[PDB]
Amino acid sequence: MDVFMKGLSKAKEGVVAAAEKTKQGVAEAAGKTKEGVLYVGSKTKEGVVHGVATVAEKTKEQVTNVGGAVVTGVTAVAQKTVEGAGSIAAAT
Amino acid sequence: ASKRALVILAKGAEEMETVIPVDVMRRAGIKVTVAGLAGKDPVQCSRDVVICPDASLEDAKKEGPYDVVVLPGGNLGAQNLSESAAVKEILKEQENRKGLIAAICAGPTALLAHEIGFGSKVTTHPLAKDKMMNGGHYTYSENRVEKDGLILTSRGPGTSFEFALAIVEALNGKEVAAQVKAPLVLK
Amino acid sequence: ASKRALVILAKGAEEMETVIPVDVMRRAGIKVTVAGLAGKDPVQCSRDVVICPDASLEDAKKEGPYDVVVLPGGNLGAQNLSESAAVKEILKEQENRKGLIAAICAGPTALLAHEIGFGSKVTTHPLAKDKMMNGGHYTYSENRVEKDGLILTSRGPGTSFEFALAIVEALNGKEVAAQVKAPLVLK
Amino acid sequence: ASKRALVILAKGAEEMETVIPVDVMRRAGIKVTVAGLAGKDPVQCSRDVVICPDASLEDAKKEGPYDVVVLPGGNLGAQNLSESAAVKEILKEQENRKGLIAAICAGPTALLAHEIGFGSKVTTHPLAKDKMMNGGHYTYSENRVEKDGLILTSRGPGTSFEFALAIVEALNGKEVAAQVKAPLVLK
Amino acid sequence: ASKRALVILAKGAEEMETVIPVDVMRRAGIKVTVAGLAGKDPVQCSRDVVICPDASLEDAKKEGPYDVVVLPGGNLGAQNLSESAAVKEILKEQENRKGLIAAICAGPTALLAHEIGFGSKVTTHPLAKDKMMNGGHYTYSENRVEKDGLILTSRGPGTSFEFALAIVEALNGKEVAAQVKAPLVLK
Amino acid sequence: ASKRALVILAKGAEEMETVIPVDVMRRAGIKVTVAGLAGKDPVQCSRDVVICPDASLEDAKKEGPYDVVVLPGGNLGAQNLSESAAVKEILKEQENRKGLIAAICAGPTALLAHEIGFGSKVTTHPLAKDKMMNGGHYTYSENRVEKDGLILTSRGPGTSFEFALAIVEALNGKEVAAQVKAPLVLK
Amino acid sequence: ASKRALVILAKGAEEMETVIPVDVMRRAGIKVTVAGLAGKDPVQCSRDVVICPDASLEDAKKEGPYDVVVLPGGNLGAQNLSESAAVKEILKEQENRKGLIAAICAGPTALLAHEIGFGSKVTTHPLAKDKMMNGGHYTYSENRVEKDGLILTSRGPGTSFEFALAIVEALNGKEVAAQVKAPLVLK
Repeated sequence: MDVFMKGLSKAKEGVVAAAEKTKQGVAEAAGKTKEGVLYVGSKTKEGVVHGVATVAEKTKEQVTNVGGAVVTGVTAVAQKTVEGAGSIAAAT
Repeated sequence: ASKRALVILAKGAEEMETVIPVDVMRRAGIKVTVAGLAGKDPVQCSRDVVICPDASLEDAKKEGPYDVVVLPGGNLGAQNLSESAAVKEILKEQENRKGLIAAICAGPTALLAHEIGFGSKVTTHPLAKDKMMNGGHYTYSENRVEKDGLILTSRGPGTSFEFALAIVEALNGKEVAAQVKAPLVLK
Repeated sequence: ASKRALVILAKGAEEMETVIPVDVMRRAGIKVTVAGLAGKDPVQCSRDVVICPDASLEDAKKEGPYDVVVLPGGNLGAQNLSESAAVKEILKEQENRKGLIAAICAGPTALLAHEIGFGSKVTTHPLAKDKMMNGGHYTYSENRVEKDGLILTSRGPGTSFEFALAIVEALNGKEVAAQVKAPLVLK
Repeated sequence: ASKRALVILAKGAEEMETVIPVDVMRRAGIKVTVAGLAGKDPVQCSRDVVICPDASLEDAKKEGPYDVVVLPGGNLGAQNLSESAAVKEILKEQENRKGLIAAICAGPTALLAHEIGFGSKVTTHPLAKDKMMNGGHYTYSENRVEKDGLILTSRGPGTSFEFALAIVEALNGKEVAAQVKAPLVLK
Repeated sequence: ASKRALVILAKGAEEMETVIPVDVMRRAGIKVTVAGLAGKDPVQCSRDVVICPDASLEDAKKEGPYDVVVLPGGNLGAQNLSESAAVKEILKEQENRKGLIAAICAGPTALLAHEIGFGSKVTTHPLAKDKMMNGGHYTYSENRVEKDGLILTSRGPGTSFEFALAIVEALNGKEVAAQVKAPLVLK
Repeated sequence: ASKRALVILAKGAEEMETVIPVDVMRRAGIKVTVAGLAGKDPVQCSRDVVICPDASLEDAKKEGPYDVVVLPGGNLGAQNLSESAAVKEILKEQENRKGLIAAICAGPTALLAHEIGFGSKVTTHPLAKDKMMNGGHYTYSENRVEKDGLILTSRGPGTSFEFALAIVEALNGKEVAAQVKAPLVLK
Repeated sequence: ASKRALVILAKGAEEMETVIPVDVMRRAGIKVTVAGLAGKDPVQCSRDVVICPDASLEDAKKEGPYDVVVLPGGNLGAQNLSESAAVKEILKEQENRKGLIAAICAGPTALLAHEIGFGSKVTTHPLAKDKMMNGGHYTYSENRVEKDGLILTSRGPGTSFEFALAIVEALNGKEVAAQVKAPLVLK
């Protein structure tokens, strides 16, 4: 309710909640090595000028369904920029 | 604190579409319950692989809720899911609590049977398109994996890994999925 | 008159590398026997999928010979195969009768343990190369599937379909393999 | 409601696989309609036995639904069933209404042709296994009679009585089947 | 030059005991004539299977002699054979020329009616024993198939294949019978 | 002749997860060597308890082999074990010679670091699950103590007694473990 | 301003009953001084764990008073505490200032030796009951932890965590104890 402590209690659980995220992060991107010092027929220098230019298929097709969900942040903001307009009856 | 998955295993289920997601999800640190639709009894799958559930769906339901409900395919498997009042209850409630529902191959047809996620973009096995599109309650997709909100669908045994990793990504994030993927030697 | 496959299922076996070949081979019209290494008891796999074998290896052996002997992987699974005198006997005799031996992931390491197919070009999981190449009794390959005579090897869960279809092709010919492949919705 | 059976009789049908089920089912108090695939005309069977159908399939269809649709075998008979759009429609609709479909010898191959009961455990004549398993749309069984849900299959002239009695049991229950069996002097 | 069989088809004949021998014998390369007792007209059998004879008995008789005369059973069928003077003539003449006579189920009762093969070991349907043994003109046998010289008898629909194969053996030898038997999928 | 245990003590080790197993094992008649990772110098533990090792790891290694290698936890302790080439060598060789490896709390993470016992069912401290499951090289367990072949794991200070007694049981048998347990006044 | 604890560490002390309370109390934010009864020298415990005290009891005493004085057990440890004039002085003065005294296992026997807290309800190790109850200067309790005013006692290695957490609760309150306890994974 207090202007931002609504999001300064909810953020505390992108800190309770989204904690278990980069915790994995650290927890899990530290052993590249393991199979590193090993050799796999999955990279032969067309899985670079190909095996790189096809991880577009899954990363490409996030934003059909995040058509809205990186734009529903272009939903909820400039209606505080109308708690700007009604406020410069007051502010100024 | 682990994410949790319920995999509903019916007689005639495609065993590859069952085992691949269970395995892959377990690799991701998901607590998976393989729940036997008609009890704790061993389940004969489409190609006679016999899988012992962790419990009955009855009992598994009591330990819920789950972050994802997974429907394997197989013609008979999917028919069995489609006929179950218990499954209907679980899917309705999962949709309600804004939980993920993932279905592969013929699996999505159970969504239709229980009036789940109407209006969603879906894929199915090519063979199952006809049945799924009966009534025009979905838009059809040719993508190997389709995710439209909390409805995640996929096409067949050959898309099982992609399906499973999409679930991992949904529950545990991109980085975890990538980690799990690495040693699978996928193409 | 059907071709026949023996799949040796040990505790700690990778369940994807077990189930995919069994299923795929059954789709090809192969009579598959899933034989429990230590008997008819249900087998706990690497990710806790519990599979009921069709019989004990003891009993399966008596109904042989088989057109292929299939070794799934999994670190513990492969260790268990590697330690079994029964497995040694079966592989020796299969090599002798000029029958196919197929091993995936860590599976090939059992070949090394039982001194099977020395001099062969082989692949394994990247992680298992070290173990396999101990003694220099093979030449190593990076191919997803490797076939050198009657020794057929593959790399991991992600190559399971390719491995299985290579076995189908070896037993039943290209046309059968293609038929079976089509509805799998592989990439 | 006596139970009702439709037997679809095509040119080149195996006459023993036609007559045995018709007779046995009639003994069970089933109302059987022998329907000529291409009309009311007398039908020359595989070994030149000439059978007069009770009516055309056209007319028989109008008097439906039937509790079972029976497909006799014979290579040419089965080919004829496989090529008929009318048969396709009848089987699709029977599968839909959750009615029994029973096929013997080469008969099951018509199921494949019309994309009926995919994923089902089936048997066929040994000679017809190859054709039936083309595409891996079934799991194959060596049992003399196989019943998986609403798909009932059998192997040949020599399994005809068992096939027929399995249909009786499915429609009319065990006790009726036993009654009918007794005076047949079976082994 | 083919061996030849006459099958006498009367109204009320058991259609399975008619069709099985005709079919099986034709598989053996026997030239079979299905002769309608009262002409070329279609014959309504015991369970309303309607079979078109190849010719009238009149005409068939003219093309004789035959290596075997076959009497199907059925209570009414056998009664009809029993009352026919033409049948009497044919059986008398066949017995005379030392040709084979084969009768199944109620069929043997026509032997009694026409005073054929008195003193022979015979079997019949259990139900027909009393009628057959009237006068003590035979010794009774419980064997599924009985052959005493040129008098071959059998018991019922369920012994039809064995009866037919015994005829094949008598006419064409064991090797031919075995060949014909193989694809019948008998137990 | 006594069984022998090596306990590897690194700076930042949890002192309770060090002392409890050493004490309990010594009560069981195991000869325990507390080996300082970076020499004979006193080791400051996680809560500033300072433990004097019996010797350097260098020297302890020379007196091997040991029936068990024990890895205490503590975040920094486990990090230190994870970074040691000497530890890698010891674990590789222990796994090789089919010796027991036991790790508690964060301790198991060193197994991951040195690619030890991949495919094993393991437990860890809840906090350390993420790190341990990085790559899906294990199956995770919620049991207080987990033993999968020669890989024995446990969860934290509060499971230390159970962990230690499981090692005793593994080395010395059930009866010895029970004897040692009795006076510990565990519930 | 933090609460403060003195842990008196004697030769022959049970190292688990020493380390567990020190560690647990430090987790609670208590300033713990591990004071060597016989000086600053490293102390050999009952199972040869060698612990370096933070200082001599001499020096620790100069920094007093403490909110709790903790007596670990071990039969020889407790004997050593029982024989020390310095310990007597410390306990007398602690009892006087109405400070907490906590003793575990054989530890309480030092209370008896120095005539501390007579009339108190106490527990000890079962083995130490005899010695403690010599003279009937206490009432005996079977509870795992006993607190009677400023005399807190406990039974053995197996009650060490409960003992330590009871001290935390006494000094720092319930909420702190709960915070500390949670990650200990107690039973």
